[PDB]
Amino acid sequence: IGLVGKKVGMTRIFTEDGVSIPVTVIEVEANRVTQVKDLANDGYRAIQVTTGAKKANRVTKPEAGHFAKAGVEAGRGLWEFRLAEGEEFTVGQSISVELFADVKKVDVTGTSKGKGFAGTVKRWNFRTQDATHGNSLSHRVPGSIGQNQTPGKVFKGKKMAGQMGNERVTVQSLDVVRVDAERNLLLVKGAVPGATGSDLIVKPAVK
Amino acid sequence: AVQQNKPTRSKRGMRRSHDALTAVTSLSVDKTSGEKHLRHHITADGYYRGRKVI
Amino acid sequence: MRHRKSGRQLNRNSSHRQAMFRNMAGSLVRHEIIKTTLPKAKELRRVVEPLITLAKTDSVANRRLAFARTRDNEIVAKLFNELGPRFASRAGGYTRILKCGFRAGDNAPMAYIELVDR
Amino acid sequence: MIQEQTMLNVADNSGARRVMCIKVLGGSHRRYAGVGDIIKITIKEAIPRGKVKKGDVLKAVVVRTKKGVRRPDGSVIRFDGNACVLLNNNSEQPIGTRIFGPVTRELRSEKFMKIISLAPEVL
Amino acid sequence: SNIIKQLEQEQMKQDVPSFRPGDTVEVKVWVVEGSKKRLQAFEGVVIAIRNRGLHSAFTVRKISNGEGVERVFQTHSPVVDSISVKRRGAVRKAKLYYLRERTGKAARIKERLN
RNA sequence: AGGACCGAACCGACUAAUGUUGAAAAAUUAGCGGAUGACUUGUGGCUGGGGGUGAAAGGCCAAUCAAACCGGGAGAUAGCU
RNA sequence: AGCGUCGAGUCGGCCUGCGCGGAAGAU
RNA sequence: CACAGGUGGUCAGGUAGAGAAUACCAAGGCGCUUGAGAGAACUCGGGUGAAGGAACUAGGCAAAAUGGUGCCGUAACUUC
RNA sequence: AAUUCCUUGUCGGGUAAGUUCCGACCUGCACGAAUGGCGUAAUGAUGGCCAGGCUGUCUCCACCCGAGACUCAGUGAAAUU
RNA sequence: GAUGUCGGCUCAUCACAUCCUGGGGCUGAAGUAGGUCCCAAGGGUAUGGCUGUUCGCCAUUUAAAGUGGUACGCGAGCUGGGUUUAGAACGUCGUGAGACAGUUCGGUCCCUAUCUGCCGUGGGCGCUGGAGAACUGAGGGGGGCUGCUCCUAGUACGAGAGGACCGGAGUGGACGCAUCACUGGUGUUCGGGUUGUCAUGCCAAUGGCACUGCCCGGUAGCUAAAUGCGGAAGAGAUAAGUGCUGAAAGCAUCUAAGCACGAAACUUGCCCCGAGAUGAGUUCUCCCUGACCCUUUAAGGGUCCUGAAGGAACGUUGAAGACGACGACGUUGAUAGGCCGGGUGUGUAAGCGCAGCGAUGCGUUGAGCUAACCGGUACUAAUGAACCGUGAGGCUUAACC
Ligand SMILES: [K+]
Ligand SMILES: [K+]
Ligand SMILES: [K+]
Ligand SMILES: [K+]
Ligand SMILES: [K+]
Ligand SMILES: [K+]
Ligand SMILES: [K+]
Ligand SMILES: [K+]
Ligand SMILES: [K+]
Ligand SMILES: [K+]
Ligand SMILES: [K+]
Ligand SMILES: [K+]
Ligand SMILES: [K+]
Ligand SMILES: [K+]
Ligand SMILES: [K+]
Ligand SMILES: [K+]
Ligand SMILES: [K+]
Ligand SMILES: [K+]
Ligand SMILES: [K+]
Ligand SMILES: [K+]
Ligand SMILES: [K+]
Ligand SMILES: [Mg+2]
Ligand SMILES: [Mg+2]
Ligand SMILES: [Mg+2]
Ligand SMILES: [Mg+2]
Ligand SMILES: [Mg+2]
Ligand SMILES: [Mg+2]
Ligand SMILES: [Mg+2]
Ligand SMILES: [Mg+2]
Ligand SMILES: [Mg+2]
Ligand SMILES: [Mg+2]
Ligand SMILES: [Mg+2]
Ligand SMILES: [Mg+2]
Ligand SMILES: [Mg+2]
Ligand SMILES: [Mg+2]
Ligand SMILES: [Mg+2]
Ligand SMILES: [Mg+2]
Ligand SMILES: [Mg+2]
Ligand SMILES: [Mg+2]
Ligand SMILES: [Mg+2]
Ligand SMILES: [Mg+2]
Ligand SMILES: [Mg+2]
Ligand SMILES: [Mg+2]
Ligand SMILES: [Mg+2]
Ligand SMILES: [Mg+2]
Ligand SMILES: [Mg+2]
Ligand SMILES: [Mg+2]
Ligand SMILES: [Mg+2]
Ligand SMILES: [Mg+2]
Ligand SMILES: [Mg+2]
Ligand SMILES: [Mg+2]
Ligand SMILES: [Mg+2]
Ligand SMILES: [Mg+2]
Ligand SMILES: [Mg+2]
Ligand SMILES: [Mg+2]
Ligand SMILES: [Mg+2]
Ligand SMILES: [Mg+2]
Ligand SMILES: [Mg+2]
Ligand SMILES: [Mg+2]
Ligand SMILES: [Mg+2]
Ligand SMILES: [Mg+2]
Ligand SMILES: [Mg+2]
Ligand SMILES: [Mg+2]
Ligand SMILES: [Mg+2]
Ligand SMILES: [Mg+2]
Ligand SMILES: [Mg+2]
Ligand SMILES: [Mg+2]
Ligand SMILES: [Mg+2]
Ligand SMILES: [Mg+2]
Ligand SMILES: [Mg+2]
Ligand SMILES: [Mg+2]
Ligand SMILES: [Mg+2]
Ligand SMILES: [Mg+2]
Ligand SMILES: [Mg+2]
Ligand SMILES: [Mg+2]
Ligand SMILES: [Mg+2]
Ligand SMILES: [Mg+2]
Ligand SMILES: [Mg+2]
Ligand SMILES: [Mg+2]
Ligand SMILES: [Mg+2]
Ligand SMILES: [Mg+2]
Ligand SMILES: [Mg+2]
Ligand SMILES: [Mg+2]
Ligand SMILES: [Mg+2]
Ligand SMILES: [Mg+2]
Ligand SMILES: [Mg+2]
Ligand SMILES: [Mg+2]
Ligand SMILES: [Mg+2]
Ligand SMILES: [Mg+2]
Ligand SMILES: [Mg+2]
Ligand SMILES: [Mg+2]
Ligand SMILES: [Mg+2]
Ligand SMILES: [Mg+2]
Ligand SMILES: [Mg+2]
Repeated sequence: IGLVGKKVGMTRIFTEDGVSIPVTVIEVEANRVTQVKDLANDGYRAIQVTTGAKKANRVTKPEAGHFAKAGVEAGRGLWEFRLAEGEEFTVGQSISVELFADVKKVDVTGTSKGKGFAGTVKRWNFRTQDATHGNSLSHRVPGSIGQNQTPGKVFKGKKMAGQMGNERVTVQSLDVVRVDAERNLLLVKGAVPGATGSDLIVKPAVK
Repeated sequence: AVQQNKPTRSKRGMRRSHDALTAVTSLSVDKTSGEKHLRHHITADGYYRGRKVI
Repeated sequence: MRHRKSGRQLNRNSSHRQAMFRNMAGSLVRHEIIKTTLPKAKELRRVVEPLITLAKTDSVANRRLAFARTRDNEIVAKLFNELGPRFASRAGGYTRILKCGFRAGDNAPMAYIELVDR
Repeated sequence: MIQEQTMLNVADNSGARRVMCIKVLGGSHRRYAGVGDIIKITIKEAIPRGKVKKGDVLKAVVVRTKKGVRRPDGSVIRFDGNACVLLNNNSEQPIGTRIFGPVTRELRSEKFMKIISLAPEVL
Repeated sequence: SNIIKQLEQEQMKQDVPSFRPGDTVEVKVWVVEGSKKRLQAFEGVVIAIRNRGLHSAFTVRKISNGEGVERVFQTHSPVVDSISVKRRGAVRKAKLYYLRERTGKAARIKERLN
């Protein structure tokens, strides 16, 4: 499994050898198991977790009953983690950042920052045409988008302008710099997806 | 760039399937005057949430 | 993108916006209620309410800083003599915005902006 | 951050005064040489009676850059000019007998220890 | 926010001495030859300060064997062992980048009498 | 003194971008040339179509030019569509 | 054929029916 | 066309300036007959840019640059 | 060579590298003496070539300020079929 | 009654007759390195000088600088150097007008996208009572490059010279994704310096205008040159190829039966989309338990009563965004603005005092001011409602109770 945390921000750890490690600080508060899924009922093995805290009134009756069945306080969302053969948890069990105490590498999944409607220069690293030398209205424009009568169409997956970012992104194999049960902190080396305050999924590195 | 064929009255109407105007969901009723008004807006007679403002 | 940016451009250059908000801030301190477009009214609070804050502490410095930001000694006088003392115990929120529908000529969303104790 | 056409000053007594980078060596489409990278150079200006002549094509190691060098704590060392030490084309050993101005500790390999040794300062 | 504050606070050197742009500082930095650790002095003019908590930095310019050298130190780095202010300079500006275009007599800074 | 020099008005039109169902059936913007002369400009006059006028480009002769425009021969003729 | 021995087939052409390889191309 | 064009003459303030250039003003005249929001791509017109500096390109096209007054000083060549 | 087809002639210069350029050679396909020959200071929005300065021309683009584009209200075209 | 033509630029896409990387047989293959043939299309596959060039030659790289198809791919995407209008000249031909599969200088590149296509993004209805969530994964897409160094080992091999396989570790190039902690760029919303001028009565102090007047710094954000991460290992089935056992054919034979191995290709493993997957799936939770009339009586049509869960709407908004959408928040409230404290940036405000003939200096004073930042704080605006959505959800058959 992994744990759901929040992106606090970035800072550094100065080591004794005079190395400055860039860290992302991840607030990993207690993940409370809301539902255990099994091969009999659900067809697969997983735990559903919640974390954080939700306003008493903005929890709907359908959502409130789901939390009420577990015997857990409502958190800000629900997330699943697939279980391996070895693992077992119970409904209501808390899992803390201490799960990662002996984990050396993590994959961190977030929602990337939203860039809105991006052109092909920004989105796909297309080269600009001439700034000068007679170029008419075609500086950052895409250029050609196909051939001729053969094939007489544009192929699917053609790189064009459109929505960029605001999507799920994993960054793999980030070194765990520090675990801190006391302050509910996981520090990982380097950048992770998403804005400050965004939800992050952290799992032990698959590679 | 221009059409090679005249589009139909059918296709015209299909495009205009999204042009329909939406009515105001409901009007709000002022506390004091009892004048109906646009919600979060001041009434025609200068009341808002039961207070003479203008 | 405009991530974390503040300020409306209002289809103006920066010199125009500054001049307009100076004129409009004056107008509001004089009359105490003005009707404007909802985004202009919303922006006017970010100019006006600092001027009233500055007017709470009547010094020669603050009067010149007020005059810099208004260019109207009549407006400066009302800030320091009337509004500053009027709003002394109040911690910001010297103005309120009340929406008042739509302008006939261009369907602009309009609003009143007034001083709260008017 | 040196590329093709970049003019470099010379930090040795080979006889060259100004050299032009004509190739950043060590990979396809490689854009830049920084401190410690070997470049191919042409000599544009030389002293009357050095070991090298104007128009000679040989190698050099970049020893100072304006872009500079980052250190593991996040610090930077920037120089006021770009400078290199001329190397023999085949051997890649320094042609000159002396080194002028400071070098960086990035040159500490097996390779450039003559330069390290001869330099007045290492940063 | 408050979390990063506390993470950062506990790494900040409490004994960073006071200095300003125009001051001649000597920065003693640790230098490693395998295991042999020694202090190398870097003395010159402070031309810029970035005050930014743990992420504080300062830029020291010196002319070094005929060549101008700027080093940007990270203030709370263990690399920087000590900072001694040697002279106090009297400048107006926060950033003295204009000294990059000056040499010798032009680049002299009047001493700050206090 | 000057078909002298630098440079506004004024007269031009070398380059580029824009514009190209234009703001404009030839322009705008930034630069560009001449600027006391073989200069430029107002008003009026004269030269008429195989004719004019031309520091000559077949240029120009009312947004028309290797033979103007209008009317007429005239429903030219069209082994072509 | 394997090899003195062991026990029934064994050898290479001819003609001919049908197959095999020779046989790499661009949405 | 209530059209960024074209159209001869006359008048000529202040400060700075060689000036009828240019900047800011006076007298006087006007804000150009759709507005309101938003602050994507892309296009247009601009500003700034690490390191490099013509490697761009048919071509340094475009841009960047130079830019004033006084004084010092100034080559080949020349019809002086 | 504003002339040379063969031709990027050959040799020299410049460049790391020069079908262009400059200087030569003469093998002038197919120069040549007022449909002028050769030279020439000065002049040129003239053609070619080189250098210094300079730079977003480029490596390789980034950000920002404005006008459109986008949304709302009013008015309301076009080629084509 | 028009299918724009060379070369470049931008963007490609396919073939394999493979340039590199991978696998392998033979060699006149000791090793290293070659030659030749077979398999293999996963990914990768120079910058410059000259020339309109494609090309070519040259310089210097690289693991390599592949060959072709795509209207000699791509001008409703750009260019316009070549070439083929009108000007002009040279050589040449011609008595000449003129002409040249000669040369030379100059010489307008239009289109607001209806349809298909493609990139993004919504609205509708469906999925069989309605609703809020979490999912499964049919299927689809992305990714797949490689140098050098060190160890193994100066070991095998070799007379020496030189010098490995196999295996392992490090560090790069190019490419991609994310991010802004650091280094920087930008920062016409912050601070300051300064020229000309106009004004605020004047001084002092300020503001306007002059490209943000010109500049110097710089916060947040955005961002690359900044710094984190990636390509995989592994698994399955194989290609060329190598075999085991093994007859047909007493022998032999990798093959006919049977069995093993074998590559960046293939199927997975990694990442992302994904139930309109109409084959519309699953799991968890929530909600609605009135009366009555009519008649061609049927999955029928009304009246009154009722109005849930939830949704929407409106408002304050966002590191979300063209608009829709998506997320936060609406007083039982930190959603935004303001305000308070801090930080950051600029660099010692004004006023007054003191020194000086004065410009100006010094003190008060690291002052004043300070955007988008951080921590807080109900002062202002997020309103009581109203609106949409209903009232236990077909038939058959089966199993069971
Ligand atoms: K005639
Ligand atoms: K000839
Ligand atoms: K003659
Ligand atoms: K000339
Ligand atoms: K191709
Ligand atoms: K082989
Ligand atoms: K391949
Ligand atoms: K064609
Ligand atoms: K073309
Ligand atoms: K076409
Ligand atoms: K076009
Ligand atoms: K069609
Ligand atoms: K940054
Ligand atoms: K920044
Ligand atoms: K002023
Ligand atoms: K479904
Ligand atoms: K969207
Ligand atoms: K607030
Ligand atoms: K002071
Ligand atoms: K003061
Ligand atoms: K301060
Ligand atoms: Mg965004
Ligand atoms: Mg490019
Ligand atoms: Mg054009
Ligand atoms: Mg353009
Ligand atoms: Mg087809
Ligand atoms: Mg519509
Ligand atoms: Mg904000
Ligand atoms: Mg507008
Ligand atoms: Mg201005
Ligand atoms: Mg003259
Ligand atoms: Mg003319
Ligand atoms: Mg002009
Ligand atoms: Mg002249
Ligand atoms: Mg002149
Ligand atoms: Mg002619
Ligand atoms: Mg005419
Ligand atoms: Mg005739
Ligand atoms: Mg007749
Ligand atoms: Mg007829
Ligand atoms: Mg056959
Ligand atoms: Mg008008
Ligand atoms: Mg007019
Ligand atoms: Mg005139
Ligand atoms: Mg005047
Ligand atoms: Mg003027
Ligand atoms: Mg814009
Ligand atoms: Mg600029
Ligand atoms: Mg630059
Ligand atoms: Mg700068
Ligand atoms: Mg620079
Ligand atoms: Mg330079
Ligand atoms: Mg040059
Ligand atoms: Mg070039
Ligand atoms: Mg080129
Ligand atoms: Mg130019
Ligand atoms: Mg310029
Ligand atoms: Mg020739
Ligand atoms: Mg050149
Ligand atoms: Mg030659
Ligand atoms: Mg050239
Ligand atoms: Mg010659
Ligand atoms: Mg002749
Ligand atoms: Mg004669
Ligand atoms: Mg003659
Ligand atoms: Mg046709
Ligand atoms: Mg093959
Ligand atoms: Mg492929
Ligand atoms: Mg394939
Ligand atoms: Mg594969
Ligand atoms: Mg080439
Ligand atoms: Mg073609
Ligand atoms: Mg092709
Ligand atoms: Mg075009
Ligand atoms: Mg086309
Ligand atoms: Mg041409
Ligand atoms: Mg002609
Ligand atoms: Mg930051
Ligand atoms: Mg900076
Ligand atoms: Mg700035
Ligand atoms: Mg006055
Ligand atoms: Mg004064
Ligand atoms: Mg004025
Ligand atoms: Mg004015
Ligand atoms: Mg100023
Ligand atoms: Mg594998
Ligand atoms: Mg056998
Ligand atoms: Mg590989
Ligand atoms: Mg504050
Ligand atoms: Mg400070
Ligand atoms: Mg000030
Ligand atoms: Mg002091
Ligand atoms: Mg806040
Ligand atoms: Mg309420």
